[PDB]
Amino acid sequence: DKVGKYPKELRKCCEDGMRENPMRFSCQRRTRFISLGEACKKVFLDCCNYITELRRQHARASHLGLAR
Repeated sequence: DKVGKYPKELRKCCEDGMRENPMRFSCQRRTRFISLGEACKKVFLDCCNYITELRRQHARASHLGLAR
């Protein structure tokens, strides 16, 4: 389609996966603070993994002056 139109609940789980992480807790850890639904958790992990690796790549790039 793709009208993923993930339900609004799961959009929020993804969004929370994408918050800044100054305490440097792992995606998996943040999932243990509160007991989430299976669907929310999956979505939280996928988003959190995505942004974690995206910021690492961005930080690699900046250090090499290939960006920032």
